[PDB]
Amino acid sequence: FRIRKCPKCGRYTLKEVCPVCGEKTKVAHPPRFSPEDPYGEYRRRWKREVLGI
Amino acid sequence: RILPADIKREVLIKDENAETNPDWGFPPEKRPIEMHIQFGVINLDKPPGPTSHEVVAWIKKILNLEKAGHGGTLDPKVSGVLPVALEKATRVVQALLPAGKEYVALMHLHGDVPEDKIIQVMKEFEGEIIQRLRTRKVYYIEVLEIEGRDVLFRVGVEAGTYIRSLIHHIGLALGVGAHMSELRRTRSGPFKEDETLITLHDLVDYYYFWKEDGIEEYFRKAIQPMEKAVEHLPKVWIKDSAVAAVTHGADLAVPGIAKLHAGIKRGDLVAIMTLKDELVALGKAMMTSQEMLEKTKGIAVDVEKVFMPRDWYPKLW
Amino acid sequence: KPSYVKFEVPKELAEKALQAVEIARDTGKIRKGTNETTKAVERGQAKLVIIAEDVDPEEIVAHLPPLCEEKEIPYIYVPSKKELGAAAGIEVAAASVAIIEPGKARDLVEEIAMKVKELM
RNA sequence: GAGCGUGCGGUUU
RNA sequence: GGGCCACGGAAACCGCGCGCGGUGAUCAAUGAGCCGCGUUCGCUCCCGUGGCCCACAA
Ligand SMILES: [Zn+2]
Repeated sequence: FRIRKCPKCGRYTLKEVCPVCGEKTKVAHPPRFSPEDPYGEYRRRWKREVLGI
Repeated sequence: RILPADIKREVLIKDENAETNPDWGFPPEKRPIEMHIQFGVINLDKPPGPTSHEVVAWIKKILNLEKAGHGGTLDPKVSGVLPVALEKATRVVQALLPAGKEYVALMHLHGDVPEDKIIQVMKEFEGEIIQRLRTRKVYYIEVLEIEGRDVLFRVGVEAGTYIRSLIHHIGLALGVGAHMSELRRTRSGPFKEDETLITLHDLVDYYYFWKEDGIEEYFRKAIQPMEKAVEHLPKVWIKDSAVAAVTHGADLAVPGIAKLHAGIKRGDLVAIMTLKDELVALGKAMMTSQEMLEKTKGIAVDVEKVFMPRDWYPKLW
Repeated sequence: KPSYVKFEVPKELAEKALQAVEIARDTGKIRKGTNETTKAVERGQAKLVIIAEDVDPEEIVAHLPPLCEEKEIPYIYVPSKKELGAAAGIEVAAASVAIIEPGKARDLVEEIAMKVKELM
């Protein structure tokens, strides 16, 4: 997967730093998902910690 | 970078007095989470891999739903905006499917071409194109980046336009040939990449947060009011005394209009909103915005699809 | 840096960590790749989990930490996944690693495992 | 049943 | 009669694609190949059955 996007500016790019903002870019395509969601249980534990008690 | 969805509409006033009674109806941010869902739409960021049909199937089984229809079918390998209309709001996809779409595409050239040619030539593809046999519109094309043989670009198109094919014809116009190695849809009608564009992961999680952990916030932000699926349509706002009539299949007569968008033409698809900005129903205009404004009687909108329940507003008539 | 990275690892320790793995590849047993590594933890055969700090998307390894804390298994981070794939016996980048049996990295792991109890 | 949305294709009353 | 709403206009095997479990590989460990198992949304016209209203907004 090659298309990336600035998380600050929203700009699409193939580079690793925003040609516009200068921030680190990320893959544009979302994580692949499964209905079996094997690690769903633990992903939510990580995620609840992020969002707050 | 302008799709028809984007055109600016001025709001004209017909009856300054009209007020809406707060006992009646449910404005989108006043709907119990349960009803918010019944009349909700998901701005989904489809992952790569699955067919769009399978995706919505995972959603119905995980959210425990009995109906849900996505708009324009994204191909398996393609990611990005896939609007999923829920339960009682399912039929709004009919405002979507026709609406313009935008994609970001990665095209791979089979041969070397100067950065100038590529741009010049891609500019020639705006306007109309034929594919299969059908003709379809390319609204704009913007090159973002060229790294040697790889060309990254945004494109805006009429509904039903085949990007893979366009990139093919570009390759042909350039000589060296081309194929599309990656595609992502960043817009479909009113649905854009913003804080409302949720991945499957965030979604099925936020659901469990509400259902199992009793937190609403996050899951409520994941569902949008059906009214969102209508932002791009011309609207006419109607009086309280006219709302119940319309949900019972009454065409909308002029005297029941409060405000309307400018530049509506006979034949145009319009959305019919209450003064609380709730979606009542979709319809076909039988008058221009000017006729409606001046006239005192007559049918202004053939009501064709009703979404609001008949018990939200009292049968005033 | 990422949100699954739940604490700070010093150049010395992180380096003492890539050496750790490098050893068990031949004197003992290890497993590479998030799947093999996750499976190891759910089995309690993982004496030490090593995760990389540059995994995009995060959903690929986000689960590992909460997983390790549940099965009481020590986990540790390393600057890059390329160099982690390298020091495991492969030529492709590896997002994470387990150490099934230390072999000759025993006192090197205990070192690691006991100084990550601090940063919790 | 005829269309639409880029996605489905082949068997059997 | 008309408008609107609900339901119906097929089911069962099979396949590419995708994934999960197991295995875990000489540039796919963000998962090869081998095995097993999963796995496909709706809308518009029109037609039929049923329900609710017939409402120029006072
Ligand atoms: Zn930017």
